[PDB]
Amino acid sequence: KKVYTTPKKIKHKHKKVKLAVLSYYKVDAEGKVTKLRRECSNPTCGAGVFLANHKDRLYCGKCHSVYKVNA
Amino acid sequence: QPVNDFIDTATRHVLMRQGVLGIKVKIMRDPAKSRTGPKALPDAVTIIEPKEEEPILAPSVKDY
RNA sequence: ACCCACUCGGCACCUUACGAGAAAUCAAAGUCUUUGGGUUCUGGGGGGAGUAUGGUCGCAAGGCUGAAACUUAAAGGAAUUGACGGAAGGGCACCACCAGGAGUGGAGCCUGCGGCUUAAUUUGACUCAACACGGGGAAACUCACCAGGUCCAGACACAAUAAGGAUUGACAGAUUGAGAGCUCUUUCUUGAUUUUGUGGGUGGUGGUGCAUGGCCGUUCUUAGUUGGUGGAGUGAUUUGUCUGCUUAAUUGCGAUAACGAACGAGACCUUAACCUACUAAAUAGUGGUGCUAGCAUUUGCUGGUUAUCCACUUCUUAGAGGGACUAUCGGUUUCAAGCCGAUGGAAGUUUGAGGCAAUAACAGGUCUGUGAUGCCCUUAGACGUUCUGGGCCGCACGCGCGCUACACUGACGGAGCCAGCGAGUCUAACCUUGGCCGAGAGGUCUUGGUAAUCUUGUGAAACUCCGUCGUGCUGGGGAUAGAGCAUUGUAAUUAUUGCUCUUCAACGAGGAAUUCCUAGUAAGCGCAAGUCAUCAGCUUGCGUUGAUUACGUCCCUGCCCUUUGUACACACC
Ligand SMILES: [Mg+2]
Ligand SMILES: [Mg+2]
Ligand SMILES: [Mg+2]
Ligand SMILES: [Mg+2]
Ligand SMILES: [Mg+2]
Ligand SMILES: [Mg+2]
Ligand SMILES: [Mg+2]
Ligand SMILES: [Mg+2]
Ligand SMILES: [Mg+2]
Ligand SMILES: [Mg+2]
Ligand SMILES: [Mg+2]
Ligand SMILES: [Mg+2]
Ligand SMILES: [Mg+2]
Ligand SMILES: [Mg+2]
Ligand SMILES: [Mg+2]
Ligand SMILES: [Mg+2]
Ligand SMILES: [Mg+2]
Ligand SMILES: [Mg+2]
Ligand SMILES: [Mg+2]
Ligand SMILES: [Mg+2]
Ligand SMILES: [Mg+2]
Ligand SMILES: [Mg+2]
Ligand SMILES: [Mg+2]
Ligand SMILES: [Mg+2]
Ligand SMILES: [Mg+2]
Ligand SMILES: [Mg+2]
Ligand SMILES: [Mg+2]
Ligand SMILES: [Mg+2]
Ligand SMILES: [Zn+2]
Repeated sequence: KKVYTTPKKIKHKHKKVKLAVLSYYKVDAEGKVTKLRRECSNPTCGAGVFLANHKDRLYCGKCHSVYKVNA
Repeated sequence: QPVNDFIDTATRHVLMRQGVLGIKVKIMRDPAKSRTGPKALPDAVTIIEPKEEEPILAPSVKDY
């Protein structure tokens, strides 16, 4: 054959970030709990799933991709 | 033609540690018992063997 | 001198085999385990070696005598069967010549093989037995090559990570060829399905056909293999199987220590041919009439009518059979097997053509047909696979198959108008008539057909006819090239194909050379089929037109078979 040349440049993939998850919420004066991060407005998602906040961008992730409801 | 008629034939790749050998097996089913086919090689020729006779015996004649 | 009987002593030829022997053979190589007439000499595995040494001889070169160390399993003899021959003698054949046909070889051009060129120009294959071969006509697929981009489809088991989250996925952005979350920005989403390591699996058109199966090509257009009882030989083994004759033929006849069989050739099987005899049919068709056209009219002719009824099976179709057995006759030959001509027959070259095809062989090709396969290799920065694009087509030349021509037995323009084997659309876009529109290509509205029912009668081509050309590269020729129009197709630039106008090459019958073939064949001609979305200068079968020359031989050539030699038997690589 010829085995191996390469301009170098070897790549990875990703990590599934890491991060300890969902404090995001806020239960205050006993034991009243509100919700910080609003939740998706499509049936497929059982209002247990919420909208990340970029700039402009608020989108649904239970939607693997689909649909942006912004605010 | 006889071929098509009187010989079963197989092959089998018997596969093994070392390699495979073909098995190849040929049978002649007796054209005697051919049931519905041609009941012997086309090759055959049987005569029928006559009959000894005590012939002559000048005319005479029977009547019923 | 001869002739002859017989006789001693010579050189020998022969027939035999009482007898010998390992056998070839030997009348001595006989009278030898049933071992003894007399006598001389030599040898005791193969090397080392007739070497060294000593003695001797001879001018000399050399002679005579003549060891050992070490080494080593054979070396050796006769004969058997193979293999092999740059030994001889017979054959066979259009893959070989003869007599001739039609060519390629000369040109343009279509393919393939080389070489060169490229990032890549993927690869197998090299005499017949590699080079239109891999069913190999590659735009993406294919795809093997090259530039790049994704994805696990990493069984399974054990280990660790881990419900505080092992893992998945992504909208927009950047990024990229890409509306690939490949990555990165951002931060939700998922929830024991993976993921990280090992052990072990897994794919692979990676290597190995020189590890294999299977298949396949060649040897072979050949005629060969073999066992019974009997003859020979201690056995290997032979004889049968063979001078000749004949045959496509170990076909026979015949010869004969053999007889009498078998596998293979044959027989057989398929397909072309022959039926006024058989059984049949609106998916075949012929006759008669009805229904009706047009001509002539005395009657006649020539058409329309997928069922208005009658009848039949010469055409067609295919089930069942009949027919040829070189019959007849005359020739000629071991009057044998055969062969020759003639009558006759549908047919008398194995009737024509194929299908099938014994033993044994080749390091023949085929791990690129396979989820046939051993071993090697690789296995996530993949030789797995997939998506993007180029490449297999690259252009100084070499080679092989072809296509088209070189024109007047013609090219063109009308016109006559004649086949066969094939093939076609259900979970769908096949073959397609007819009706339009378009010069062409095609476009379009319909329709029949799962097909002996419809395209189709495949009104094909060669060709037959009345002209237009006028021998001049000319109205032969159609290379190359520009311009447009269409058509398959997600996609046509490197131009898939098609059509139109213009352009108008070489080539004037081809050196040395080499193929193919004996009758419905050669060669001319087109069509169907494969491949197929699109693309035949390809091939497989089809029919149409349809010839001059053999019905010989062995000169070449290839290959058999017999004798022979042999020190090869992994068999002349
Ligand atoms: Mg003897
Ligand atoms: Mg020495
Ligand atoms: Mg010999
Ligand atoms: Mg002859
Ligand atoms: Mg000649
Ligand atoms: Mg010639
Ligand atoms: Mg090779
Ligand atoms: Mg590609
Ligand atoms: Mg693993
Ligand atoms: Mg494979
Ligand atoms: Mg081989
Ligand atoms: Mg093989
Ligand atoms: Mg021939
Ligand atoms: Mg004996
Ligand atoms: Mg013999
Ligand atoms: Mg008939
Ligand atoms: Mg006659
Ligand atoms: Mg080889
Ligand atoms: Mg194979
Ligand atoms: Mg491993
Ligand atoms: Mg190629
Ligand atoms: Mg060829
Ligand atoms: Mg004409
Ligand atoms: Mg127009
Ligand atoms: Mg001209
Ligand atoms: Mg022309
Ligand atoms: Mg075709
Ligand atoms: Mg081809
Ligand atoms: Zn949602």
